[PDB]
Amino acid sequence: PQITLWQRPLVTIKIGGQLREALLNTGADDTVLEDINLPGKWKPKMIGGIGGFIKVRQYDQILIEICGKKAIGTVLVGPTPVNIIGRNMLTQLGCTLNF
Amino acid sequence: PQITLWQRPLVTIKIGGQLREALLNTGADDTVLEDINLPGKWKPKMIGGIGGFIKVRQYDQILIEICGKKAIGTVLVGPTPVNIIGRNMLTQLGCTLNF
Amino acid sequence: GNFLQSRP
Repeated sequence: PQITLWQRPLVTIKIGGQLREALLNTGADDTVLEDINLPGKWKPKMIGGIGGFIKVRQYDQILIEICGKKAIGTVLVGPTPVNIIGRNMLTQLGCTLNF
Repeated sequence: PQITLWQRPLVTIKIGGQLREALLNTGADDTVLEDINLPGKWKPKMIGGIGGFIKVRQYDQILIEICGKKAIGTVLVGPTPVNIIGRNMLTQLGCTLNF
Repeated sequence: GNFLQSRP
């Protein structure tokens, strides 16, 4: 779908059986979620933004489903104020900016 | 222009005679710039992101030329790691997400 | 390099 930007661009995503909402964030390199819980091993990793750094869990090869379109890849889990779909996932949804 | 999200969506902005680069950021409500010097009155405001909160200078009714198309609106000036074009400006550029 | 930005 084409989406305008007068409203925060929130999509419903299905990740590990859990349903969540998340912002499509062109200003994010990675995908970061707060209120989720994933199984298996993870590597420690640190990311940053406006205000500095949060320490997160890096899970690899995680299936996510957004607007019922599937994508797989790195999902980060940590203290982010709101759920965020980053570019590593957006490229996979063939998502573009038009202006 | 249409643009893919395989590389950071950086654009060239002209703001107050100064040329800067900024990230087209659908994950941002507002427009924030660091390396910049605007003249005149401003009100303090606090904004937050993934790693918390920063105090910035809120300038109203500022003219930006972003990719040579013009917008006017609120620009924020403060310690942000990277200059971002938020949705208040992006909706002025008739900017959309497409997937 | 994840620049979420809201104003609360």
